[PDB]
Amino acid sequence: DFAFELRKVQDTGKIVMGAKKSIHLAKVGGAKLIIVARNARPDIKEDIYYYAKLSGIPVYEFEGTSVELGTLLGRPHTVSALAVIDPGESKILALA
Amino acid sequence: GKSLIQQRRGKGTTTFRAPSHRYRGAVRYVPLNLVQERTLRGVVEEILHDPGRTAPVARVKFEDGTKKLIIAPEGVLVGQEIYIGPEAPIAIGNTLPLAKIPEGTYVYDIEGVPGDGGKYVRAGGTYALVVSREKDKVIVQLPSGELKAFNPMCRATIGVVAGGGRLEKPIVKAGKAYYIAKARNRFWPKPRGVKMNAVNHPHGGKEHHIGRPSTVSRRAPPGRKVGHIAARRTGRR
Amino acid sequence: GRTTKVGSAGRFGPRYGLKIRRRVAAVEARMKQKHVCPVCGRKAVRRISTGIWQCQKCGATFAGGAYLPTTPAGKVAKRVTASK
Amino acid sequence: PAIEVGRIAVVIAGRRAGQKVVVADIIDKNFVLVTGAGLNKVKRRRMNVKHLEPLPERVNIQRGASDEEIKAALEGAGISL
Amino acid sequence: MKPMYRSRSWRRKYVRTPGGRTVIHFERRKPKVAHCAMCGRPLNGVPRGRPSELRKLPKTKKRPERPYPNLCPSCMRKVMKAQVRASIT
RNA sequence: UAGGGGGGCCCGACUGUUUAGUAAAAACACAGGUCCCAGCUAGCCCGAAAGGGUUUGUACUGGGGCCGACGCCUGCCCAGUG
RNA sequence: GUCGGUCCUAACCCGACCCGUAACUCGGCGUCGGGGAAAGGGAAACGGGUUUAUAUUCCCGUACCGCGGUGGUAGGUGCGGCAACGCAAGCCCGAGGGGUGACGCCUCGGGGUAGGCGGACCGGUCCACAAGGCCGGCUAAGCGUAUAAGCCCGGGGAGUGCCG
Ligand SMILES: [Zn+2]
Ligand SMILES: [Zn+2]
Repeated sequence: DFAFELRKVQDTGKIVMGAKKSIHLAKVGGAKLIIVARNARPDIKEDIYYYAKLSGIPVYEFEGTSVELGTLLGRPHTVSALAVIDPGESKILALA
Repeated sequence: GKSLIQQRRGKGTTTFRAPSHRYRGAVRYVPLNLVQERTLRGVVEEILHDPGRTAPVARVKFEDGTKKLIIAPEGVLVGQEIYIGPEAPIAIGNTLPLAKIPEGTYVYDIEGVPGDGGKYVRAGGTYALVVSREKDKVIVQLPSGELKAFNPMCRATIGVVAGGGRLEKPIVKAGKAYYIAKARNRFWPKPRGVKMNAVNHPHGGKEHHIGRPSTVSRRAPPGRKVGHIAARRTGRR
Repeated sequence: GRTTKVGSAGRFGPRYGLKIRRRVAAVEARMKQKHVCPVCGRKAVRRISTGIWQCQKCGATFAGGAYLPTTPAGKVAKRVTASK
Repeated sequence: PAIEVGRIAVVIAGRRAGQKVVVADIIDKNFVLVTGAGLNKVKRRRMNVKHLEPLPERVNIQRGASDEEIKAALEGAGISL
Repeated sequence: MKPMYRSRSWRRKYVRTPGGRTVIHFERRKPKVAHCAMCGRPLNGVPRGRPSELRKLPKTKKRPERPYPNLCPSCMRKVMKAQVRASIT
């Protein structure tokens, strides 16, 4: 994911990070895009892909890692999954 | 005269036997009247320490429900899937015939003649290099220097043997060596013939010196082959 | 620590000599410093037995060297077999 | 959505694990109403969205539905719980 | 102490008697509790005790009622999910 | 109940073992240094043979000899015997 | 019947077959069969009394295991909890899986018990009075009952950080 559009979303729009909330949204509804790292837990990746296909939601796979996602964001922790509800002034949805 | 440790080892007493009841089983591949071309698939489930191998072992469960021990390569994870057969991929932990293995690849656990079960490069840290592939023989460089020739239907495993770098840290004390040699009952401690008596050794005497050349012939009878046996040379260089 | 030159080898006392104590301390330092996992990228790999390493944070158990999880020859093999 | 009225589902936690089932209503961001409709030993009750694996079979129902009605549609969908 | 009772597999204890004797009693040790197959984590609902202590119990007080009681619930839900995701074809 | 202490020299680095019943040591062992044989139906060994030990092992290994922690060093001769 | 042997295997050993030996009461690999621990693994009982001399063995009292039965119910044809889990939750035969049995050296904390100390009081004894000291003040297995620690479930939604 372009650091550019990601930062633009983070500060302009609203994101909700975390695998639990990402799966909840992929299952119920309320998300527009879901990003996941390549080295994330396969249980999580399986659940996300399945639920999002059954809901009709787009998934983007980020070829870095949880740590690189966390550091792209301003976060000293891991981010294995991320949900984007609504972007503001960002072209993030051009990546699916 | 009296005997040597050389000579008493050959009888098979508890002072000299191996305590194999303490070890994990033998490590062979599979019999190949079963592996025609089927390219078995299996899963690693455990990695363990063997007191008779100078290398870790790994337990594998196959689609047959059968369970085997392999020698663990460097970087194999609990949970992986290894293949064993002619058409398997080329990666770490996969066993193939040497013909199908390129030149430049690192290799371990090679069969001598097809069907043996694994004779070469099974010590910890070791590897071999593939040099050439003919239609009647494959040349391989062994960890000693020899360029040996194998029949191209012999089996090998790709990668390197784990356990490497074992002799960097010193043994500092004598009790640690006691324990290392009690694991596999090696003769420890060791005497010196030069300080033995003349019944007990070709050297031996009141003076603590050798009075004949230490170089012995390859045709000297047993009880006498002590020192440098058929030495081409001696010294430092 | 509290001492300047000796490390893990300050337990042996005045015994066994320089080269011995230096090698021991260097090796154990490099082994007891934490290491990066190949599955989660976090620095929590610790030794379990001789040849066996484990991550305390993800549960990845793998095989490697005796005092480090990698060897130069292993690195070469990885690179070569990735090339081919 | 992976969870909605008319969604078929399998229970995967508890004493009723691995039973087919229908989602008949919605209560909260975590809880739904689940029923078996007379075709198994699963009553109309509350359940958590974690304890349910959805399936790609669906049924046509109204939001808030009685078992006789939930059941009567299934025979048109041809799906057997 | 008899030689067999001096063996450290007997968990001694000193006990006072109504008529004032202060006897020594001996008991065998309990096993440890059962552990999951896929993770090595204790199981809940399964009690500890020797076959004597266990054969004086009914079935339903020896294990939980959910399926796969040899597994922790995190692994149970995993196997069930796998089953259902494969039963699509 | 409850250490006498200090300054020099020789030998062995240390903890350890030894002549049951005149020798506990400066002798043995030790860690470490170096050399020789062996790619395995090997090398070395028992045995009358069959068969066996090292071997549920494979050169980061098995076996066979000398010096004996650490520190600075280890010079010339292959005519003789091997 | 309840303590121990008797059962299981360990390091190890024997027999038969097989190969050798001029031969064997000798030597040995493999297959098969069998042994091998009165401190390893392992169904089940505790108190009082009785005899010149035995007692977890005899007597009293209160209990527990294993085989076989009779008679009723649970169940076959039942439930409560989102869940972790709670339940009397069918019978006979065979197979397979999973757990327990089932494990080293060093070190620390927490909860408990045997055992001991002190003060009061009730009886007895020592002590010229007095003050004071000493002795006794007991409660087994079994059956029924619960919280620690550890591990888990649900809600909740965190970083110049907070919890321990
Ligand atoms: Zn990891
Ligand atoms: Zn688990």
